[PDB]
Amino acid sequence: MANYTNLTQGAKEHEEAENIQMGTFMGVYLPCLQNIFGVILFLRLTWVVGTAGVLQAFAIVLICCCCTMLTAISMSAIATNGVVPAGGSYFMISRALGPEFGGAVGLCFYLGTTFAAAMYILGAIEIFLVYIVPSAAMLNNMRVYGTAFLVLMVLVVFIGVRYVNKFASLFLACVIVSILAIYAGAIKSSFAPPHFPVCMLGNRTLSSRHIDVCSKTKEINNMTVPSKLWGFFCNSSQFFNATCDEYFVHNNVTSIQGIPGLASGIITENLWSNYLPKGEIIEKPSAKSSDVLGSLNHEYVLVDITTSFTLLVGIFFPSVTGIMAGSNRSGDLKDAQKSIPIGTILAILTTSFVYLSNVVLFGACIEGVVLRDKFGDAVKGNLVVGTLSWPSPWVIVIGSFFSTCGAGLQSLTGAPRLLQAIAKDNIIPFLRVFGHSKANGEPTWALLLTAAIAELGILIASLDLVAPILSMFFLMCYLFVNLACALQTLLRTPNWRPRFRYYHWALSFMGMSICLALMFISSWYYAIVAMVIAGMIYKYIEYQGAEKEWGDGIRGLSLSAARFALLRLEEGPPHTKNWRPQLLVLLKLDEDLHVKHPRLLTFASQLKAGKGLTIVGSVIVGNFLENYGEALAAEQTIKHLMEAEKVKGFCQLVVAAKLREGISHLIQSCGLGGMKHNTVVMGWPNGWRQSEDARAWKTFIGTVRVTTAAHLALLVAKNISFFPSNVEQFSEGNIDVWWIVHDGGMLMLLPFLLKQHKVWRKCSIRIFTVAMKKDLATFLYHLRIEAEVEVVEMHDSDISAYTYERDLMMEQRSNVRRMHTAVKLNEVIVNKSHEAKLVLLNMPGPPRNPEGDENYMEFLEVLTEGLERVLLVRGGGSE
Amino acid sequence: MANYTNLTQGAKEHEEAENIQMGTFMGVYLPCLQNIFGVILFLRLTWVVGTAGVLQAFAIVLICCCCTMLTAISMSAIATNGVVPAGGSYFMISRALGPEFGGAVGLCFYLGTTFAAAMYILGAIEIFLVYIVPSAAMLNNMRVYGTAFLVLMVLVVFIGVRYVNKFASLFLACVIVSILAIYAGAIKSSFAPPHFPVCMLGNRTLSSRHIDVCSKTKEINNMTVPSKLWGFFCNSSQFFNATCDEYFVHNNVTSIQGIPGLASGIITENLWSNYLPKGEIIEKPSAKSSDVLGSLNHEYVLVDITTSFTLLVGIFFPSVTGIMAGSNRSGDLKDAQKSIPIGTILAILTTSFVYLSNVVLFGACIEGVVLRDKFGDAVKGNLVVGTLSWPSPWVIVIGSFFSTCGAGLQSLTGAPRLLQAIAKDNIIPFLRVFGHSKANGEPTWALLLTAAIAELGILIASLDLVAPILSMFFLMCYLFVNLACALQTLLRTPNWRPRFRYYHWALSFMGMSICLALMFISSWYYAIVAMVIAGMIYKYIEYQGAEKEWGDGIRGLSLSAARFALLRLEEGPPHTKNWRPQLLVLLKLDEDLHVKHPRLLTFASQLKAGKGLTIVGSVIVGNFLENYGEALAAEQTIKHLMEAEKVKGFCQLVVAAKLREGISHLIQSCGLGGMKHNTVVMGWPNGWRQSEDARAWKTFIGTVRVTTAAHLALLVAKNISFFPSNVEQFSEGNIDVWWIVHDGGMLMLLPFLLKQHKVWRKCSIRIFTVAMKKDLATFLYHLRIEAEVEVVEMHDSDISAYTYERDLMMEQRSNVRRMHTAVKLNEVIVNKSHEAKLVLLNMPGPPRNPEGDENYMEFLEVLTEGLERVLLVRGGGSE
Ligand SMILES: *[C@@H]1O[C@H](CO)[C@@H](O[C@@H]2O[C@H](CO)[C@@H](O[C@@H]3O[C@H](CO)[C@@H](O)[C@H](O)[C@@H]3O)[C@H](O)[C@H]2NC(C)=O)[C@H](O)[C@H]1NC(C)=O
Ligand SMILES: *[C@@H]1O[C@H](CO)[C@@H](O[C@@H]2O[C@H](CO)[C@@H](O[C@@H]3O[C@H](CO)[C@@H](O)[C@H](O)[C@@H]3O)[C@H](O)[C@H]2NC(C)=O)[C@H](O)[C@H]1NC(C)=O
Ligand SMILES: *[C@@H]1O[C@H](CO)[C@@H](O)[C@H](O)[C@H]1NC(C)=O
Ligand SMILES: *[C@@H]1O[C@H](CO)[C@@H](O)[C@H](O)[C@H]1NC(C)=O
Repeated sequence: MANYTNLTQGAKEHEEAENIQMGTFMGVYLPCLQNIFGVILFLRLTWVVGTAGVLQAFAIVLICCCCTMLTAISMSAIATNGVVPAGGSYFMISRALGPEFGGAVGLCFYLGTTFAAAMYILGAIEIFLVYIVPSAAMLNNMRVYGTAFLVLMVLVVFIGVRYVNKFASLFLACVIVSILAIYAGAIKSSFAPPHFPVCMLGNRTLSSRHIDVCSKTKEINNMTVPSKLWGFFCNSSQFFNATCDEYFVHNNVTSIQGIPGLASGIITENLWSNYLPKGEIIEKPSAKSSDVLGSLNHEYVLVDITTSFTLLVGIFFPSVTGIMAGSNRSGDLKDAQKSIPIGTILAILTTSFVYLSNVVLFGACIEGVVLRDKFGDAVKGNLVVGTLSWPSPWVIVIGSFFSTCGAGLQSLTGAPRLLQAIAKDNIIPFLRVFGHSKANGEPTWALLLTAAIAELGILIASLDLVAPILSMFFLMCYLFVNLACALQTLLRTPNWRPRFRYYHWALSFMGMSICLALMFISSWYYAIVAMVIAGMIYKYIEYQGAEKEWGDGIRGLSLSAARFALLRLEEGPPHTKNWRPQLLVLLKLDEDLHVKHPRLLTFASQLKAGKGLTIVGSVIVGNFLENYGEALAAEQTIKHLMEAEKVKGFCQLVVAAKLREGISHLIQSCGLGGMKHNTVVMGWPNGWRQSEDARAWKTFIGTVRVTTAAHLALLVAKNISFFPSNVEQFSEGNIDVWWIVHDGGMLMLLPFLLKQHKVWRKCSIRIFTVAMKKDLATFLYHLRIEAEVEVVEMHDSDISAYTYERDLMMEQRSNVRRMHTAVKLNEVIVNKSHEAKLVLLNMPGPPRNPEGDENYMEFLEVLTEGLERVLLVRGGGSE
Repeated sequence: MANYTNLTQGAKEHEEAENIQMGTFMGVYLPCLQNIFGVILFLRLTWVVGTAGVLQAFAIVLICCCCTMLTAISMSAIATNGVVPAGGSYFMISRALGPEFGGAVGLCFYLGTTFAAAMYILGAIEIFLVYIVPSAAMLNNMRVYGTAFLVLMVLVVFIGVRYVNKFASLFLACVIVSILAIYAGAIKSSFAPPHFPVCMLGNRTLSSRHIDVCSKTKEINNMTVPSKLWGFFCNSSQFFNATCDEYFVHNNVTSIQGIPGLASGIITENLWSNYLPKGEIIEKPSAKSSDVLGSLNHEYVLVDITTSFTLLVGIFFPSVTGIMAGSNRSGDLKDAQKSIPIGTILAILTTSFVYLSNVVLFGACIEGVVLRDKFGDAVKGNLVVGTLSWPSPWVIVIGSFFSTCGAGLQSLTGAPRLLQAIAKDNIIPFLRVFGHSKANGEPTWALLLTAAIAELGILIASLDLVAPILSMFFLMCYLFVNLACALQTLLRTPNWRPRFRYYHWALSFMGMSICLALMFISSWYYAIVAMVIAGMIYKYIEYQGAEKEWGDGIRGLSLSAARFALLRLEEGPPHTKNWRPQLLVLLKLDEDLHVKHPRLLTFASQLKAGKGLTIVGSVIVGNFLENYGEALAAEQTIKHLMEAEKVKGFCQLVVAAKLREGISHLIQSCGLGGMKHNTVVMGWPNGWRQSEDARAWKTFIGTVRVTTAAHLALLVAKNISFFPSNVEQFSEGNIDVWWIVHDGGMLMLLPFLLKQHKVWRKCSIRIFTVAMKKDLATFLYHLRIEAEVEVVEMHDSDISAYTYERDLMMEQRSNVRRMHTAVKLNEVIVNKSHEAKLVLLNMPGPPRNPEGDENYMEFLEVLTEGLERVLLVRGGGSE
């Protein structure tokens, strides 16, 4: 009907989509099903079940499948987010997680896939040599034939990948036919089990490669000649004065049915772990037994490796890997974000069900002794899982070989394409050599490097030792795929819109934890090494991207960190639950281009206590075309002054023609979007009456109006020459805060920040509210600093200039009276707080008409007449 | 002569210095020495030597001393940088590494100190019970006696810490007297070793708590009666047909000298590991032996714990811990930055030399069987190391007890002070409860919590099991102390001036790696838990600091990240090794407040390709007091447009009185210090001749002058309405870069940034140099980008207006002819490149006199007459 492929899509298809079909079943389901079902299912699942007991084997398969299922959910969350690139899964992961995580996952998954092509070559060799056509001799035969087979497969992939594309379907056919034959044998074996017997001497297990009859004697022509096994246990071979060993004269050889019915119920026997160390004779705890020992013969089938749980999880994990292959055909899809998630999750559920079913079936169908036989012995040298099959074990012996060769081809085509895809992205420099492609878009040097690493793997010619390394690399890939999603969801990374029905970051975090535990339990030895390798590749990719875009290595790294923080800061709720003053100190520069008020900087330092944001801005009057040198010089001056007063922050000079216009630009333009200020700190215009130009107060009131309009808070410090330095202290004093009807946020917050500095540490706080005891106490209760309160009420007209404003606020959603009431306020404040070290004091808004600006300044001067040090405060905003 | 103490200085002594003597020996040396010499030296060092073999014991002691020495170097680097606060080591660590690392190290060191108070109480109890005043019965005796002793010590430190301060000198005296007695015994054991014999049955060692003579029969009144050991190996006790077991009738009991001479040469025997598992009889591979077996008796000295290498390193590590106690008496110092590093490093060298010498002395003076005896058995119940002393083992057994109870007092004074110091800092909120102090400043709740944790430790009543947890916590403390230093030195963290003669960041990195390996080798399953607890405390402290200073949790967290990156960015070389265009796109806003040139944003996105910094700036002509609504509206519009054109960056609007002045402020004030732009991208003023207002081109040339004076690059795009979009592409085309005489760097770097985008991907590049050939080829080969070259030389007059300015540059570091030559340049440029897709072109500077601005604009206009899409480029800077 239709011809399809299971391979990956490298740069060949991505460059095609960059220059400018199949559904869910044939597109993202069958490739994943063909790539999860590996050699393990046929060569090591039985041994794992036997060695672990059905309970712990079920636990193993469940833990592995849960790691891989949470990784599938994270990978589907990656697939749905944004447009899915036409390339393989690597391109999806890159465009979804940034080039850093993309390169880390790419290299770890690549080493995984290479060592998988090695494991599959070892498995095909083991099947060909042990079962198809018959210690260290076996290992060296495997080394030699595996190297020959790898050279052949490398040539196959290099010359004729089109034929791999054509016969991927035949490979999947073989896989599914083998699995269905396993199930048909398992079901048939219930009523009619096959006649595969096993010789067993007492409770010690015998081999069957050389023995023919499970009897201590055979009778040819009614002659009690002793069986061949007598020769394999007694150095007499004739029974004539047979000097037989200890355990042989006592016990009984029995031909136990090796495949009992699924209804026979052997599961009660093998429901428990064995974990016997290396070289122990395999015992069935059912048959009779003597107690003498010693006769360690050559025919006793032995445990071939010191097995443990932590070892079994590693040996079995490479049978569930392959879910990144689910999306290796993502370019040829109709609805990517719909086909990929459902396809991957359904394929993983299918394979998990197949494994969890075969575990229990093997528990109930194969004898508890033939399971622990890791090389298909004791059954006349037949595949143990093969004994469960309807036609013959040869269908499995052939299907497994063809499937393992097909998976080797798939992973020897998927590894170099992935490596050249990582190379052409210029993510990592040194891999550029591997970008070299063939004419039709096929890798040349990547294939050679893949072959070299696969050979390095094959040098360890044992599946039982190649599986842990493969599992560790794939576990690192899955751990990063889960962690990147969890991180980008928590921190609210920009362009992280996971349009998935079931993805929650708790799933990805639980997956990261599960698979990290798997890594470390399997082998912390390899786990630390893999984590460090992946971390180094990650940091190196980040450094290279920095040096590529910003131009410097470490400079650009910090630059990128700052840019990313500010960007993340933009796509958020611009309001904050608490109000904190981020100061903009408007320093006044004299004609000497020297700060006319260092006390402004000292007080800003005292207010922020060296933490937070402090932008010190200043305007130089003149033309920028002919002042840039003076601008840089004054900037160095202000930076030295800031560093001298321990102010941590930045400086900005604007050369403008009009000081008023310069300030009106500074107030509204300082800071990058997100890092805006919300308070403007000014110095009082001393000697405003003594200036015949009157431009002092005009500029001051213009700045006040601009700050009020911009909705920023305002702190005008008056008599700033008396504000203390850093080195001196106050022995004792009182900050008297006069919190009028309005702006309780600032008037209550500032003295708390100020008393928190060492200079103002030894002073007390006195709130002389003029605008109730419990409500004010709550704020003090939260600030956790005792602050004596007191109320001094006066007439409304006395507070007219305030309450008028209040009315204007309410509706929003005479001069002689204002002056003589400012003098009444003066009388109270001076009589109560003359000796205060710092008097905070609320401000009225400037008049709506610009004519009363002189009157406004006279009002302020009166309101502050006689006080040693005043901090005029105005809220202005929301808070 | 003088009285001192070795305890810590908490917040009580720091608030004194905030409100407002000893040298090196008595100030930093003796406290560190008295705190490193713990109980291990006396109770488990001999056992470790025995069960490890002198070689591996030396390796273990060397690794521990190596980690502690590298951590001492990092801590000295912390101590020298800046002023040393008057508080304990915690205040130094905090002020040097920030509150996050300060709190993490504080809590890890505090858990360390609590479990150290527990280990020292267990050790004092073990010495009292086993050696001074005599399986699970012993464990329960230790539990109950340790709980009683802990409640006593807690009461002592709560009531009467002054007497502990007084007797710290007596405790140190005890330590030194004990160590000198050990050395004097080792020396006297050269000629005349002591008479401590051990009964040994062949090569199997016997106990001696109940035996009297190491003979099978003693003779009272000429009667060869059987010895008591007969009563312990033979259930006859009469010799009248005695039925003795297997091993006893064959072998011989011998009185082997237990302490041979130092020159005896027994070291050759115990120079190898034993690592025997649990319950194994201790075997001396020197004496004769039969081969019979079976006699498992009660008098065989048995290995009391399953020793291993990874267990031994953990059991021994808590004898090198305590280096932070060196600077726990820093407030009472004369020259802190000189006294702390020298004192700490000399103390660690002294203790390391003592340990490395005692390892070899124990190897070569004590029989290889008495060393592996972990409870001083087989020597009539005396301390193993005690047997090596000049007067008697009693001096050592009393000195060790007094030293260990003194160190218990020390750690129950040092742990709660450190906890109240971490509480009063309000670094971690929930610990605020423990901030309460006594009248004289002594912790009350902190002492109770320390008592609770120490009791939890004591409930595991075994030094051998408490030591790994203690060692893991101190290892985590040292790991953070080495990693924060490595990071702050590499990343150029502000205020990180390590004024030390020998501190190089490679040392701290090596220490970090060393004792990361130590953690994991000791117990990876404990170590991951410790790392995760420390990481959670670290991130929670960072979050609380963000919420405190900025006002919000996650928003403020990204804010802190951005501010810290910018600060770190300031104190660096302001130049960059590479130049990369960081664009300021100047969008001109029409009277309708709509973006007059979206193609500006499109081309900016194509130039930066979604990465880098793009500040889109625009000026709104008008008065700010009555326009802020329009400002927010236009800002939202420009932000939506930036998102529409795939531009990632920030938007700044300035409401200015004069458009020219607004742009002159924007060009010099955009961006925070460090994140400054370097290029200004402008749109050409189309229809300047048809708009009879002379201010259009005036404003344009003013912006050009401002850019040139600011030393920023300039990119004027002309005919921008026909520039492409993001969706469309080019089939085939040539980006022709016409590098006129100067400013080649940008003119060549731009077309590669352009062609690296999907739009311009399918175009070619042509460098039409006018004013060698191989010089370009080498630059392009270094950049790994190839293009097509062509050279078109012309007459000098034609480029006169250029060359003039070039000469004015070389000297630094008419108009009608200019127009007739711009027309000649036009001839050639069109004849070669008329049908190009994008013609880059260098620019001449604006005239010096602002009168010829009409002439300059006519020059430009004719130079670009007839070209489809021109990108005028001007260097301006260094590059
Ligand atoms: C296969 O047969 C051998 C030999 O009969 C079994 O070894 C023996 O197993 C029995 C288990 O009942 C052991 O008995 C136990 O002995 C210990 C020590 O004496 C005693 O404390 C227990 O209460 C129990 O009686 C016996 O020692 C052991 N023989 C040895 C170790 O030499 C073997 O267990 C059989 N395999 C299976 C799977 O049952
Ligand atoms: C302390 O004395 C006991 C009692 O003899 C020693 O145990 C025995 O040590 C001999 C050492 O030669 C062991 O012989 C060995 O047998 C193995 C197995 O055939 C062989 O491969 C070796 O070459 C060697 O001949 C013997 O098995 C062992 N008997 C036991 C353990 O029951 C013990 O070794 C002595 N300890 C030391 C430290 O010397
Ligand atoms: C072996 O078989 C014989 C006869 O079938 C039986 O008497 C004997 O008990 C068996 N041996 C054991 C150990 O059960
Ligand atoms: C025990 O000592 C006697 C005499 O001293 C000697 O004959 C005998 O061989 C010794 N036994 C062993 C096992 O060496």
